Amino acid sequence: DVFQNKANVCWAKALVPVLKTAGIDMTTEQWNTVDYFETDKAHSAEIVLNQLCVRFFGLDLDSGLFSAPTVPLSIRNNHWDNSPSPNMYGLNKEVVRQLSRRYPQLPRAVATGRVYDMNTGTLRNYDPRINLVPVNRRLPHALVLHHNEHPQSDFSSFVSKLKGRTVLVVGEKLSVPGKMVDWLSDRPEATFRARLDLGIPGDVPKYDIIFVNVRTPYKYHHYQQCEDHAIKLSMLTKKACLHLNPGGTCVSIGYGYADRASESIIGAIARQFKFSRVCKPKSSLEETEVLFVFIGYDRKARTHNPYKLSSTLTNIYTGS
Ligand SMILES: *[C@@H](C(=O)N[C@H](C(=O)N1CCC[C@H]1C(=O)O)[C@@H](C)CC)[C@H](O)C(=O)NCCC
Repeated sequence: DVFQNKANVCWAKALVPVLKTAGIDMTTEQWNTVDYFETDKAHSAEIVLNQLCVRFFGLDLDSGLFSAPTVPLSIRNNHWDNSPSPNMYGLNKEVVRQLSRRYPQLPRAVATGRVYDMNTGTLRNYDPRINLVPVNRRLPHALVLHHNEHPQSDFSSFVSKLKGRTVLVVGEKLSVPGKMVDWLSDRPEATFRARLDLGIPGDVPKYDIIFVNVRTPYKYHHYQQCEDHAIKLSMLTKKACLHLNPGGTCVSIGYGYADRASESIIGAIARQFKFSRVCKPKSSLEETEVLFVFIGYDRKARTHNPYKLSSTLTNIYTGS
């Protein structure tokens, strides 16, 4: 009923019983504040739970707030449901007890599915603007002070100066002088036509260079833009590692890793490459936008020091 005229929102349907442990009842209109519900795209129930946890209670899942194993979130055949699996979530009321000393109204918030306003400590009706960052999370890098609405960046010049012969562009069409270009998009004039929300098709071949030319809209905060881009890093940028020639390069649009999922996904990708850096060329106008650059894919065993990329991201976003 709240899911009327939606083909791909099973993640939201599977979340209903998890959210109900914290008294939450999402209306269609409230669901519509999640971008991928509004545009009806496939998603991670887990990332959306973390997004909703922050908006409602001002805390992300590393708070332990939904760490009670009450309701399963299970993915069978690209379909999220509540079928038994050892991946279970639900309001953890011992954590609510621990948190209540610092946050007195929080127990009532999670009992009645109301927003705990981390500024006032008072209860509000659902509004995605009230809690913009998780207060429990120590951000690995600085976020931009101000954001502006700029035209889309043109990365044609940056990709043309990368080393390699065969490019796969994923998302928005990109011209690359001097290289062989295949194009992955849901546009019908694409070399490979597919839904990008289901990820890189397994049957896509291997390349020297993969460029993820996929953007995510800014709405409320750098933190929001980042967590909304997290599923694209997972479905496109991470899967690109299966589509690379040995020593190949993956470059991806991104917004840092303000959220836990982005930080984990970026760290998992980085271990597959000899070199990992964050670049912001002159072409990149939108202030939150960076390029993640992964060079020398070799599927070796290697340790990743996140402080390297975090340092670079802090410099870029603070203008240091
Ligand atoms: C999963 C998805 O949306 N699956 C659909 C589904 O079961 N729906 C549509 C919306 C409510 C629910 C229902 O009516 O029971 C199914 C009909 C599509 C074949 C979605 O594709 C997803 O997020 N996959 C996981 C992404 C990795």
